[PDB]
Amino acid sequence: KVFGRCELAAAMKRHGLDNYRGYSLGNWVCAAKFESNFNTQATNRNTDGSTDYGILQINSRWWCNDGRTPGSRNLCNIPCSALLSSDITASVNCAKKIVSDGNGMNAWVAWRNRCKGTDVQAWIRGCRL
Ligand SMILES: [Cl-]
Ligand SMILES: [Cl-]
Ligand SMILES: [Cl-]
Ligand SMILES: [Cl-]
Ligand SMILES: [Cl-]
Ligand SMILES: [Cl-]
Ligand SMILES: [Cl-]
Ligand SMILES: [Cl-]
Ligand SMILES: [Cl-]
Ligand SMILES: [Cl-]
Ligand SMILES: [Cl-]
Ligand SMILES: [Cl-]
Ligand SMILES: [Cl-]
Ligand SMILES: [Cl-]
Ligand SMILES: [Cl-]
Ligand SMILES: [Cl-]
Ligand SMILES: [Cl-]
Ligand code: NA
Repeated sequence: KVFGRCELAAAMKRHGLDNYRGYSLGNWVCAAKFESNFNTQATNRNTDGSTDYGILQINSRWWCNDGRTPGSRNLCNIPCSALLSSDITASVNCAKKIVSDGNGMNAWVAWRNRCKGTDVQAWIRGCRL
């Protein structure tokens, strides 16, 4: 599924991500924009052999099982394929665990490099929310 910007904002809010761990909704929309361009089916292979999955590019080294990441964990207790669904529930629930792991949204390097310190509210501006 490729979400629209305001569509994704609304779905994230429906699932309780708005202001989760203190991160306003625009932070989450910005992260999704640069991780996946709002495409739930996004995947990307890392040099280490892990893979990132879904709208928030959640990595198989720690967070989900794909059967092909030696030595990895599955802390969200899900197949990585669940993170590619048109329904963002699994991605949101796993992101809540990730952002609670101590480093906040710095867990997403693209958030740190492209969203942190910017006008992230622009990502939700104009949306009926
Ligand atoms: Cl939209
Ligand atoms: Cl956009
Ligand atoms: Cl429901
Ligand atoms: Cl918010
Ligand atoms: Cl915001
Ligand atoms: Cl996703
Ligand atoms: Cl990670
Ligand atoms: Cl497992
Ligand atoms: Cl497996
Ligand atoms: Cl594995
Ligand atoms: Cl493979
Ligand atoms: Cl595990
Ligand atoms: Cl599994
Ligand atoms: Cl959804
Ligand atoms: Cl879930
Ligand atoms: Cl924080
Ligand atoms: Cl700031
Ligand atoms: Na894994």
